[PDB]
Amino acid sequence: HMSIITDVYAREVLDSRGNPTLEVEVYTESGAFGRGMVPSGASTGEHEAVELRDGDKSRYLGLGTQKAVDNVNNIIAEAIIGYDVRDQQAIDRAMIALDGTPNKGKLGANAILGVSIAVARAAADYLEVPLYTYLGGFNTKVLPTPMMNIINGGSHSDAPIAFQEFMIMPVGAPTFKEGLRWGAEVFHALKKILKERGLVTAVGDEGGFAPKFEGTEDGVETILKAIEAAGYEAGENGIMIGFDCASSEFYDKERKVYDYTKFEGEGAAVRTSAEQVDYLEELVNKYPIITIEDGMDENDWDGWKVLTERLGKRVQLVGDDFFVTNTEYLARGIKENAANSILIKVNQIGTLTETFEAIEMAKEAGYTAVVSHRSGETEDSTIADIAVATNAGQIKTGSLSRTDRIAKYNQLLRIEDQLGEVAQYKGIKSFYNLKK
Amino acid sequence: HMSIITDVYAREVLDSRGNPTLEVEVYTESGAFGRGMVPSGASTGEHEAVELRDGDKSRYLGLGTQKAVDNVNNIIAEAIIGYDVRDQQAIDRAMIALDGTPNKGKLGANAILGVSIAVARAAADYLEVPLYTYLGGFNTKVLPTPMMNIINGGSHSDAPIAFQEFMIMPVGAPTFKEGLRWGAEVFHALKKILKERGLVTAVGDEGGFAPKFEGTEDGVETILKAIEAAGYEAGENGIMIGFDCASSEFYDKERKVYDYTKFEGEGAAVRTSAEQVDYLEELVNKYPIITIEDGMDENDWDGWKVLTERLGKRVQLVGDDFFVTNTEYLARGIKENAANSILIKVNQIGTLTETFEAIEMAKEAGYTAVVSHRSGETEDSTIADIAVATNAGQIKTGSLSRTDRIAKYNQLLRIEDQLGEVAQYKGIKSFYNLKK
Repeated sequence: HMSIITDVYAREVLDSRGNPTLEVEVYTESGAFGRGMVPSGASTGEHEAVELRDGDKSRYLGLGTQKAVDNVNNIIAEAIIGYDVRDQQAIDRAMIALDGTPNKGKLGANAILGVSIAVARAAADYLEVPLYTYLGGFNTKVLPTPMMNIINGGSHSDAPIAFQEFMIMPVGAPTFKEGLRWGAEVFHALKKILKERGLVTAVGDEGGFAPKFEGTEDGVETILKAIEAAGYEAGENGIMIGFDCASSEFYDKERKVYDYTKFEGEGAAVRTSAEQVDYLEELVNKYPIITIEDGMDENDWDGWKVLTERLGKRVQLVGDDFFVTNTEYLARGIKENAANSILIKVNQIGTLTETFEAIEMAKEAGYTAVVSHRSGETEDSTIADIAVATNAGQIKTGSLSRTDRIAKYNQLLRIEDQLGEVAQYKGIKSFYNLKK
Repeated sequence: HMSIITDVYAREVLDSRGNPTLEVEVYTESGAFGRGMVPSGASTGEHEAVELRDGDKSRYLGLGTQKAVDNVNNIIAEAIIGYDVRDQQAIDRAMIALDGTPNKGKLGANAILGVSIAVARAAADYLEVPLYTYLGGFNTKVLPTPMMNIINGGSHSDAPIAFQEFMIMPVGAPTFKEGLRWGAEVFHALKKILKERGLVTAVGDEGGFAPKFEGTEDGVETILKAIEAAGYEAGENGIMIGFDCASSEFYDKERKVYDYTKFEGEGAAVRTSAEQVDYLEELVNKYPIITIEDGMDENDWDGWKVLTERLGKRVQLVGDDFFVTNTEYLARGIKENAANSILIKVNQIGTLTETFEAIEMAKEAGYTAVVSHRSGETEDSTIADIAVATNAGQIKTGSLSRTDRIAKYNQLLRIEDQLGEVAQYKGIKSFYNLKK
């Protein structure tokens, strides 16, 4: 019978921005095909995947991938035989299982995830259901409600922007083609203002700017005066704002304190979780905002034991690296009731089956799981299309400018080129943690 | 190359108390063998991984488990297809990373432990050696001492005993072939005095009697006075004393109060993070308490920064359902240093591979790791193979008067009779929390 996956392998090249990669392929006895791959990068001492490089200095600083690929290669294949192409979930599990290290450090979760996404495109020329519809069944009409960081700060930056990011959620628009219009183009009106101001207009690595203001409090006036000048009102009338007032980045572990001299000048504020809270609550009165991301720190679980009676029913607090996507920190998170939202990043979990599992376990409880990026994207769509796999809520898939981001945002309306009138989504009324 | 797990088969079963649980058989090309069945019973509020229950009336009550093996049958086996039977690292991590859910609810923590036990026997049904001597290497030779459920309290009786059990070690016996009996000749001397006083001699689910002792006096004190009358001497030259506490159940969550009235009657008291050890400090000087167990609540963190510094240099603080075995809670209790032994419960940690990793990591943190009972247990010897495998100095093996406890020694003494000479011995010098 022609349904079998017969042979599996991976190859040796560079990712976008040009650092080495670990890249994976799927084929069938029927002749149907798919490549599958990953975002690039991780930390240490925290529950993510493991990044593995044979340190031989002759090429690209010694950051070559060959340790993994010449381990991985014929080690994946000897597990994966006697299966269909629709045997996705058995395949996904079987390669984490084959790695058999608790930290996913023999194959790397980034090789396992490679075959996972590769099988999730390979029945399409055989069943005639794509990707998300293949995974989830017939429900999957729904383009997600989106968000982006066009205004960077934090760990990645030359800017004063001590928030790790200034963000928008273009929620207040009844069709995805009306979130992707009312203020993403307005980044070029910002470019005209930056040129008039005499500032630089080089892009940040998400596709946005790290704009060189005299301080981060001018970007606070910029967006809600730009939308006022666009002829529309800073409420449900178009768009709502997010921040990443980056708790884990301004937190000092030794002093137990959020101190902004991490990013800012000689006079910058020193705040424990209690000064940080007795500051932060006001942002729903001030000039309105709907969201913050990494609202309290990865170590500052006590800061999350502050935040519920204080901000909890006023703002969406996205636990981003506060959870590092992970189902273990999330499963602690909901029992301790730490945050009210989570960011979900595919190599911080390690298979399609684990990514949809985290999103569904969050959806049956009510935690707003935003399926999402890392700064390193690849020549793939699939990190975005997991947002269609259940209709859940919301997505964070990078800035509207980069080719490796357009490889998702093109898909997020090329689906609508086939679906047309069949597409629908939830609006501002998508924050299934808020307005109850 | 007759080396392979060709097929493995979960099978439906009853358990003790007269309900159901899960069992497994590994078959092979060689006709070689590996059954696995599990210890039964679990706890709540603090994490334990899933046991599965159903709406069925046909295979017992609705606590019934035909269910798990009404559907799990075709799942677990294929993740291990074409594998060598040995590699329990790459094979339990494979069945763990076949469930993948954070609470292990797809397969169930009874299922992954069942196939883990099956694969363990099957791995020496290849390696030919006496399997416990695989689990620890050949050097399964540094002999542990018992501690046990000598006097009743908690769930099992009318009796006013808020202590989860009182405890001792036999300490004066120069070799374990006496040292087991020199903790057990005690028990028949006690039982004769129970008949004479008119106390009951029927046994509970925990294999001790259901007596009616009054708090800390005559029930334990008959096992003071015996180690004088029996010709043994008043301490280490003899038997030495200890307590265990139902702390996280008698710790009232509204009053922040230890209140004994759940398990005691009208003689009960009222205490906090403080006054619990303003009481217990006066006691270890008075009864020779070489051990206290589970003394303080899960969330009473100062309760452990009290008991582990207000007394714990004179006492082994065994954490138990403070820890619930879980490696995450154990890592917090290591980092904050909240106990100086851990009671380990096999089904609180989901597989023999994760039981072995938990026990190894526990001695690397310097804790006496103490493997221990649940409430109903099935006649597979493999959790007794964990005794000879571990080479430490202590086990909470259980009272020598019920069939689930007796069944360990049909393995340990028949292993011992194969070797004779191999032992290095402890008795009292049995801790890594004393004589520093």
